[PDB]
Amino acid sequence: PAYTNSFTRGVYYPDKVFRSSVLH
Amino acid sequence: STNLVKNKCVNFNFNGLTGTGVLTESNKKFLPFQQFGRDIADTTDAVRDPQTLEILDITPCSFGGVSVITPGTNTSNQVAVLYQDVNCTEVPVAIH
Amino acid sequence: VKQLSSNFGAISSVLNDILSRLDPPEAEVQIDRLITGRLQSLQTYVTQ
Amino acid sequence: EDLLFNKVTLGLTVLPPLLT
Ligand SMILES: *[C@@H]1O[C@H](CO)[C@@H](O)[C@H](O)[C@H]1NC(C)=O
Ligand SMILES: *[C@@H]1O[C@H](CO)[C@@H](O)[C@H](O)[C@H]1NC(C)=O
Repeated sequence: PAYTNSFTRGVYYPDKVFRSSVLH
Repeated sequence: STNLVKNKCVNFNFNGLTGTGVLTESNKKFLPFQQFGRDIADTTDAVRDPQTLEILDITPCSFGGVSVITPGTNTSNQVAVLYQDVNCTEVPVAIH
Repeated sequence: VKQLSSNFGAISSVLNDILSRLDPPEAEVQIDRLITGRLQSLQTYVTQ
Repeated sequence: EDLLFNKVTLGLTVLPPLLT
């Protein structure tokens, strides 16, 4: 069925929170 | 309710928040779909009002410890008072 | 501070919900347990 | 001292040291 690998696509903002220059 | 910003510390509820902080004008860049921002330790520092793109900072109301200076009982009875770590334009508005 | 946010065994973490949003007496019971937890956190910090 | 001073990059209160 022509499988494919998804490299780094599939990420979304989990919350409407604003965070600046941090790792969470 | 009308909005009073920086007049004095004022407890509040914008949409679903505990509040209890003084409000000030902010200039932080802020995305459209976002609503509020937490600086560090999940503490909410800035919020956005629905009536404008105007964002507001939050600062806790000042507190500190009062200390007493004294030259000793037998020498004299004057003292001096030091309110620690606080801008003092609110000294007459100190409850304790 | 992280320890401040946790609930230590209760319906909610922040005090005001337990206070106003339940009856006073058993709200007092939930308050009692949450107090014991926060006191323990202060204990370990000072000793370290 | 200038080099040493630059290399080191860093209900709660923090009191100030007594000697500046
Ligand atoms: C007052 O007390 C201080 C120490 O507490 C002492 O040095 C001083 O001599 C006393 N004053 C008099 C007049 O004795
Ligand atoms: C303290 O508060 C007064 C309010 O008039 C303000 O003018 C001053 O800039 C504040 N900070 C300082 C530096 O004292």
